[PDB]
Amino acid sequence: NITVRFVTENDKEGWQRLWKSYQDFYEVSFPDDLDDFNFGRFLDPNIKMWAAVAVESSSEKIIGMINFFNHMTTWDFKDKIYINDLYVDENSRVKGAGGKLIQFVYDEADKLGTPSVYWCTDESNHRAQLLYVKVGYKAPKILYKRKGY
Amino acid sequence: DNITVRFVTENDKEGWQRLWKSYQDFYEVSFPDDLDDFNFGRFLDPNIKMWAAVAVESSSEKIIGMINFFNHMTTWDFKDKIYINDLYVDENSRVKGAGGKLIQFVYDEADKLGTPSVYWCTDESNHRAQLLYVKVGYKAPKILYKRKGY
Amino acid sequence: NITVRFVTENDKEGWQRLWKSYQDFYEVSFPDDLDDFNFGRFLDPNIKMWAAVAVESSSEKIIGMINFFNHMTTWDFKDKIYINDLYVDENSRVKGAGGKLIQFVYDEADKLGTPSVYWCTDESNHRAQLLYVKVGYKAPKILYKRKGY
Amino acid sequence: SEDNITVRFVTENDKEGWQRLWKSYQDFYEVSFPDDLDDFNFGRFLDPNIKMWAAVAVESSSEKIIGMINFFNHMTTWDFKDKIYINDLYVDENSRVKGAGGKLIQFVYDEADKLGTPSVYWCTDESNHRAQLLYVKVGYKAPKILYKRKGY
Ligand SMILES: CC(=O)SCCNC(=O)CCNC(=O)[C@H](O)C(C)(C)COP(=O)(O)OP(=O)(O)OC[C@H]1O[C@@H](n2cnc3c(N)ncnc32)[C@H](O)[C@@H]1OP(=O)(O)O
Ligand SMILES: CC(=O)SCCNC(=O)CCNC(=O)[C@H](O)C(C)(C)COP(=O)(O)OP(=O)(O)OC[C@H]1O[C@@H](n2cnc3c(N)ncnc32)[C@H](O)[C@@H]1OP(=O)(O)O
Ligand SMILES: CC(=O)SCCNC(=O)CCNC(=O)[C@H](O)C(C)(C)COP(=O)(O)OP(=O)(O)OC[C@H]1O[C@@H](n2cnc3c(N)ncnc32)[C@H](O)[C@@H]1OP(=O)(O)O
Ligand SMILES: CC(=O)SCCNC(=O)CCNC(=O)[C@H](O)C(C)(C)COP(=O)(O)OP(=O)(O)OC[C@H]1O[C@@H](n2cnc3c(N)ncnc32)[C@H](O)[C@@H]1OP(=O)(O)O
Repeated sequence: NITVRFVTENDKEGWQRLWKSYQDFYEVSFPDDLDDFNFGRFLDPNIKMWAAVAVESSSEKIIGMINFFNHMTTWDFKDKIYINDLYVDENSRVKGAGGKLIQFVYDEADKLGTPSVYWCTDESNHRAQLLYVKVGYKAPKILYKRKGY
Repeated sequence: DNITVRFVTENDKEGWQRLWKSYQDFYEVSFPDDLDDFNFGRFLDPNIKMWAAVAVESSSEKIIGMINFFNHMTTWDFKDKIYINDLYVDENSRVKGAGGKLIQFVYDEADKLGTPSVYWCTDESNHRAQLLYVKVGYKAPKILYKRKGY
Repeated sequence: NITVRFVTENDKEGWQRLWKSYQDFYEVSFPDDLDDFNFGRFLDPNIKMWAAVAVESSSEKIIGMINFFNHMTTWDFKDKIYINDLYVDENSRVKGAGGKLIQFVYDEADKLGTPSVYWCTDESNHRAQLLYVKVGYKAPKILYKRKGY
Repeated sequence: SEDNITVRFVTENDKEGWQRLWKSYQDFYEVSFPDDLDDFNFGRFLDPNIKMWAAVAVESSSEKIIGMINFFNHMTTWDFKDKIYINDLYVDENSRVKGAGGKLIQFVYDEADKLGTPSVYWCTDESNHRAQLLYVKVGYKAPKILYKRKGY
């Protein structure tokens, strides 16, 4: 089966492999040092930014990642948890990994006293949304960005 | 123009809280009064990256607008970004440029803070607000998902 | 102040005017033959395609236009009415002409036994939706078109 | 291995099967139409003087019906030619992801080409990702919002 747990120093390699695949998916290309910057934050206990990794109990191969972080809110005393990134190996999909990755964050946020978790996806991403409508719900909102950003 | 924007002061509480209450009525929600103090506390604390500004009528120092924003991380960049959480202008003070000035103020401060990436989100039914947002920004092709029950 | 009514032969020039302004708004260009084709169909009683016009009761200034037609549906025995076009004079806006034009269709559709009226609009058209949200409700649906069309 | 499904217009003999799918389609949409409407729709499909049609997806092996697509012709003030609207589309649960859905939409495209009315369109529920997974391949999401009269 599959299990999810926070990344360790040893998981850096498999995480970067998924991080690259993830960038390909989005058709983007981040600076190579941003990888090192992010992992540094996941490991720094004083920075509320984490990363969990899905691993197969048999092969023990890292098959999925989920990067998330904590931030404030004017609408409540408790902070919110935002899942920034989610990615499961194209060959390890539909096995329940994405769901177990999101569920892990739910459980972790509950322990942090910040259960209110949210995230966003591109509207045309129906593959991901098949999973999203099962673990959450589409907010009737529109996102606006500053021109050029 | 007779409308200027500026960060809140301890003396701007009464005005900000009134708009905060009216903002709540607009959203059909109701927050505990203790949250109003916590929010204002974070605004005033220079070491907490949560700010608030007010659109002030220059004729009379009457506060007619409110905008609450805060800084937060991102896995897509080394530097953080700004999220405009709340925006509200008095009914009698609408369509005078206050809304756009409040958003520009955040834009300017974002620039000074070295975190120019500013964003926000409105209800898909709020066309009055979007009439402005479409001029000062652009609609991102994204869908927002929330954890069930939240 | 403002009254709505089905177009007549004498409303041709006043209708073609708003037609062209409506075309400018959408940034498109239809041939002049379509102006005559559509208007022909409006006047022809056999064709279930209509057009109403908002007029200033003071004078006889055509300030508004609304084109609509009847079409089938598999979801009911009763046909539906689709409001294809709607344009109010740029100087006569926020007077209630739009609301009146849509209300007129509702009443005419009811007398036809086809009360189900609907229309679509650009997602970015917040000016029109400020009105639509008052006389209608946004369906939680997404429209798709054939590639190229 | 290869499925091999054939798509064709309904005949009086297809009634029983089409209706079975029509009912499942309603269960999916969580609606309930009177049995009379099923008869009316089929009546219109079979009537050549009424521009409403229905095609059905059949297995090449056994002439078992596994898919359905209901569509019709209507006017438009934006062109001389009319256009086509795919009102319904359903494929049996156990016959999905085998190319049936796409073939049905493609059949409508061809018939639209033959009729002189190539402009085909449809709409789906915003939350219907299973379907849009296919629609994005055969069509494109228009930047439009659908509005209906209150109570309807
Ligand atoms: C980052 C942002 O948040 S948005 C971008 C997210 N990332 C991506 O899109 C990257 C590319 N995609 C992926 O990595 C993956 O497809 C993900 C992460 C979107 C999903 O990961 P997966 O490991 O496949 O998730 P999971 O295993 O839970 O998916 C299976 C679920 O989808 C359902 N599903 C899949 N296909 C279908 C279909 N055709 N019809 C109905 N349900 C379907 C499954 O039935 C299942 O639901 P269930 O677990 O109750 O049975
Ligand atoms: C993230 C957020 O919190 S979402 C919710 C924001 N808050 C609300 O919606 C609360 C209720 N509404 C409000 O408080 C206000 O309507 C706001 C803040 C949304 C806008 O504030 P305002 O002070 O009225 O903004 P502003 O004066 O810039 O609005 C006018 C703008 O809308 C344009 N506009 C076009 N048509 C119209 C119309 N029919 N009515 C109003 N404005 C219109 C104006 O032309 C103008 O652009 P411009 O200044 O370049 O000419
Ligand atoms: C299907 C169609 O083809 S989609 C395209 C329709 N056409 C266009 O978009 C063309 C360009 N626009 C126009 O010609 C017009 O603006 C139209 C047709 C969209 C609307 O026509 P109008 O004559 O202005 O409509 P109407 O007079 O009813 O508009 C006033 C309504 O808008 C509301 N409204 C306008 N600005 C605001 C604002 N800032 N805040 C709240 N409500 C507002 C008014 O309150 C009012 O509602 P009410 O009549 O109950 O008081
Ligand atoms: C207007 C309309 O009526 S709206 C409602 C349409 N009807 C419904 O939703 C009823 C319930 N659903 C159904 O009957 C079916 O699931 C339908 C009609 C939506 C689709 O019918 P199908 O016969 O399965 O379609 P089709 O065979 O083309 O589906 C396969 C396609 O989906 C894609 N797909 C399926 N599951 C996935 C997944 N998990 N990830 C990525 N792509 C996927 C396939 O890649 C494929 O594309 P391809 O053929 O180029 O390889």
